[PDB]
Amino acid sequence: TEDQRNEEKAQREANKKIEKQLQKDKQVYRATHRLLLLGASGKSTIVKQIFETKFQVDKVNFHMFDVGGQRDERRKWIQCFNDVTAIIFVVASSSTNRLQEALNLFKSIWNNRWLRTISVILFLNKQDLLAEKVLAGKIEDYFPEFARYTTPEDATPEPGEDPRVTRAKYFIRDEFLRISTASGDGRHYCYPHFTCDTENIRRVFNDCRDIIQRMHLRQYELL
Amino acid sequence: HAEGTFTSDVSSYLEGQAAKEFIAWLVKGRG
Amino acid sequence: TVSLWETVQKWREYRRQCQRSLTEDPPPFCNRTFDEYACWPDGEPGSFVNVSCPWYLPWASSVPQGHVYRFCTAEGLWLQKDNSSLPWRDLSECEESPEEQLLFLYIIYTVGYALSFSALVIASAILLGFRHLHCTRNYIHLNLFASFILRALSVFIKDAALKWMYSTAAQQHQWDGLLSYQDSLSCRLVFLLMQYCVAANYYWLLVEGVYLYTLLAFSVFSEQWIFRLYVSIGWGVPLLFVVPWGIVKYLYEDEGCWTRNSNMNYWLIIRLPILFAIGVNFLIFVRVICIVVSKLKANLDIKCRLAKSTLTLIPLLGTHEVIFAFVMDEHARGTLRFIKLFTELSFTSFQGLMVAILYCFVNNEVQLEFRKSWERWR
Amino acid sequence: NTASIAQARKLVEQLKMEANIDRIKVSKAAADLMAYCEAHAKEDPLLTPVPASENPFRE
Amino acid sequence: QVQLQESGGGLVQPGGSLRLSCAASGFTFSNYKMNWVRQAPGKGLEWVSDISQSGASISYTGSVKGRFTISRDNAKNTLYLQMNSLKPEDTAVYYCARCPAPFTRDCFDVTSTTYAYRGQGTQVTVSS
Amino acid sequence: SELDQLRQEAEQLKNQIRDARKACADATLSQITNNIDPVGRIQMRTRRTLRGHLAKIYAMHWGTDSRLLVSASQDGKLIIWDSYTTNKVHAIPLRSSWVMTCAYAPSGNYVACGGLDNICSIYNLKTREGNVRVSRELAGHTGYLSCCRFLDDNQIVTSSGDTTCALWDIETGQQTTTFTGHTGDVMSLSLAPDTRLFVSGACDASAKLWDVREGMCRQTFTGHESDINAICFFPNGNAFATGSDDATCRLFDLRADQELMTYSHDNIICGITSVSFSKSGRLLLAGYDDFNCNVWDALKADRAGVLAGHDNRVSCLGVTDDGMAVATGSWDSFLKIWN
Ligand SMILES: COc1ccc(Cl)c([C@@H](C)n2cnc3ccc(-c4ccccc4[C@H]4CCCCN4)cc32)c1Cl
Repeated sequence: TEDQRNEEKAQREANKKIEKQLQKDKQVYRATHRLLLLGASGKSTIVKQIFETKFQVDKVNFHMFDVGGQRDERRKWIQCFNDVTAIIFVVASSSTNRLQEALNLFKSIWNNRWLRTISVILFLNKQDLLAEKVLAGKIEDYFPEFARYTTPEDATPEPGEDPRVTRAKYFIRDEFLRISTASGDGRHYCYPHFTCDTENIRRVFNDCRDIIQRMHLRQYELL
Repeated sequence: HAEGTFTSDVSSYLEGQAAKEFIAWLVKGRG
Repeated sequence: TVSLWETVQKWREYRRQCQRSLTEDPPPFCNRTFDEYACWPDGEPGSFVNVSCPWYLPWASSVPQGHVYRFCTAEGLWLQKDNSSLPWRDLSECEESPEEQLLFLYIIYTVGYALSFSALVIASAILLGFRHLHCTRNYIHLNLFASFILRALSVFIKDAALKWMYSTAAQQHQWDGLLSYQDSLSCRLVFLLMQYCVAANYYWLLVEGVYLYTLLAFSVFSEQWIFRLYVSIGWGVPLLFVVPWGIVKYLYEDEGCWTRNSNMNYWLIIRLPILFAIGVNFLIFVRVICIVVSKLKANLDIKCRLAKSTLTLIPLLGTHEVIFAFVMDEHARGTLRFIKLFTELSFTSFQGLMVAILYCFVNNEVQLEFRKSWERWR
Repeated sequence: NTASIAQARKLVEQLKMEANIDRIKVSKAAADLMAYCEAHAKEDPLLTPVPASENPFRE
Repeated sequence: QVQLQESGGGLVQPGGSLRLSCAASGFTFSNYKMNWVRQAPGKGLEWVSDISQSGASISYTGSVKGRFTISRDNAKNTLYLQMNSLKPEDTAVYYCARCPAPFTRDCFDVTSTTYAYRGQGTQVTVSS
Repeated sequence: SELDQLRQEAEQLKNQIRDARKACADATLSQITNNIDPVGRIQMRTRRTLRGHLAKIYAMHWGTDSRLLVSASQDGKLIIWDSYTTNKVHAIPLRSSWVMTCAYAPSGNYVACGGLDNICSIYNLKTREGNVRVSRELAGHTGYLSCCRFLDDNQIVTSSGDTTCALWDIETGQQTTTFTGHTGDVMSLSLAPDTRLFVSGACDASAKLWDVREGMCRQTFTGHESDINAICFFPNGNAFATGSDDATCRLFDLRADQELMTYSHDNIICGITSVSFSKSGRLLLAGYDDFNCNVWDALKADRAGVLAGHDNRVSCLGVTDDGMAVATGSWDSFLKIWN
């Protein structure tokens, strides 16, 4: 058996070529922060500073994946996003009852047994439309506890914004926070934000940096 | 560091005790 | 202070001049003899012939004005208590505290190193033979565990060497293997190995501290290059400053089995890179507790969580060293030296056991791995 | 519901096509599967323990 | 076969009361958390209520807080929804969608009228 | 007064379908299998634990030589492994990193795959110009792909997440025929051993027996109660057992046209993700989400064996075409070989 051993040697040479290519791909995979975007397009000002988006912030390369070309029964493809770092959950916060179904989708993302280790960056667009919506009189018809949810003491509002606007704003912020604190062991945390135009990717980069740091501190058992 | 400091101290003290025992061996006769 | 090698070479030089005086003196009584302590030539009979105290004693600077007298009678030999070859030897003029202390802190740090050797070989067996834990972090912790094993084993070798030198070659009476073991190389290799294992443990505490910081701080870093870099920092830089200690301890101050360190800058060249590692481990300690406070004061009690974080993060960095860092030799002379030695040797001898508890045994990942191996070994 | 009546129609024709087929007795199909597993029983390297010589996985 | 037959509702003056029910056959009812969804004419399917596997962890949408109440019985393999203090916003097609897995706490059934584990629907029209 | 008429007529159609299923159902398989002997405690341990993947393995298919096996990951790699010498043969970097299926052709000259990119990519392995490259891409679906299978060297059949299976011809590049009729995400296919008709398990708790010749749903099986994740035809072609999120396997048959067997214990609460048979058809291998893989007696519904092993869940399972090995591919980036 001579050609057997020569074929095995050629196969081992192919093994070493593929193994060094896969360790190079490990070094480009384990440092690529990827993130699922699942909110009603709008990412054209996030890419420019059809499904995926390979961009980069401060020598850290992000891989955004938009899921606009799927059906809305999400329960079978959203189980593919386990090694993803963050979920940019975009809420068009004003326009029906879009908000309660957005809360239900967030609760379902939160309590899924294969997504209970990954965390949710939470963007809330159309806050000016919510400003003229609360100044018109309609979240009080949808949410009753909004009638007695006092404005929190740790508020960091816009200076000059109307108090009912910030009232509804931090109300729905703490409602997402009630969903993201009512069922969790500290494995993953919701990171709410409010926007819309500016450097949203700075919030994305800071929050993904915080996700990676909290994960490293959880695996040293410091947190 | 600190284990070398202890080793220095115990070596100096035990060497002094060993020299004392050496002269105690020389004072008894055959040494 | 005064070395046993110096005492025995001074005694041999004194014996050489004594034998150059005993058979090169003019004869005149007592016989010119030598009782291995003082030279006794022929003297006057019937008198207390008082020769000087022989000046090869360590206490020659205390009483250089004494004398040893022998009752040189008219028989050629002195008096005695009974029939014996010994003459009358007055030794009242030529005659002459940390014993429990050093032995106390010895048995404390050797029970610490025995328990850490057992706990560390068990924790290294756990991190090797489980095949799921083999990340880069457990490779760093495993080489740290190897450094603790090498430190405790080299300290065991050192203490066996000091017992063979100054204990069982003292109550036994060879003095031909002891003072030649001073001039041997097994001595110098044992104490060089002690210095290398201690500096290797301190730089592996620094390597895992700077590894924890380069996880928490730096953005993107090539993993498999930086692990070989960290192994070369952990096991290659303590070589790089123990070998200068070894060459200046072979050239400049060799006598004394490389453990006397009577010149203190020759010890300070091994003490300062340790102080540098302990300094930047305290900096990394402040940075990691700053990061954990920055996480806990944004997670919408914290004192119990931060207390367990600090008491979990102390022993892998070893920042208890920082409480006794700038106080060192040549300054700590009183019982402050004892408090320094007791605290540092006790807590570093149990730092092994405490990292092998906090980073293999009560670790949640290893406990769930043991639960998995339990309920699949059924 | 003008979109939904079309899928209702094709579901009706699907059910009436799938309804009028032959269905043999379940005991016969179970005996067929049992005789198939009994026929090819010795040709199965998973249930029969194949010794280390002729299975090319046992190192 | 997972089948969900709902019954109840009709023409009721706003302010009264009403009751929906649905029998659920084809599965172990004691293992699925259950929902109630509605389709308003001119809108999409919007969620109304959830209940857990046992029946303890109940949740409502915000528009029906205090007004409606759901209650499951695995011994009868059915679920009831009481509409107390009916409103003119409740004129909708009613659905009792289940959630597709045992012993889970998540649901993905507020879809655009394409879900398999959902009932046929009861029109509840609110007029004079 | 029109739509309700034909839907209650469809309810009556379902009623006589259920009456025909009950009237021809004299004896279940579990009460006429008690005369045959069980297979005892079956030990299988890891022969080769092949380690190449950076992320979770989501699919796998053995070759018909029972030597090579494709493994696809959400890494974005599709690496073709030689199972005996535990080493690699190819490494194809994919176009979209999220792939959910892969299929080694029975000839061996192609490897298809597909994922959330909605495109079945068919790579050639026998190019005269050396390196592997995409021989064909197929883009006609509106949802993702869950399982693609080669009928022959010439035409693929794909299962999508928009309620459609599809027979595609690779040389032409478009859908030869479609297969509509499901209402949920179609999650797995299974070709018959004569490759004339495929079974499709979907997210409507049903499994449809299609046929590739004229392209119609000829049978429909509603015996499950949750989303069906995987499916595999019985090695003769008259039956198939399939598994779903309700933590059970159910064995159906294509001629008696009902459920024959239910595979579930009280410890079995995690919804399963892969089924396969042995070559004899006696061992229903089934990989789950409690990180193990049960080895069911496919005639007596016992746990004959339990494959321990993997650290995360499995997501694909495949038995060789000579019956020699059971490869389980998982989310701990390894796929192990059992024997
Ligand atoms: C005699 O010389 C020493 C004196 C003090 C110390 Cl602290 C040491 C250290 C450097 N040492 C190294 N190996 C040692 C082994 C044992 C002990 C030890 C511990 C408890 C009780 C008694 C002992 C000693 C007392 C003398 C007889 C042998 N057993 C001490 C050892 C030495 Cl040698």
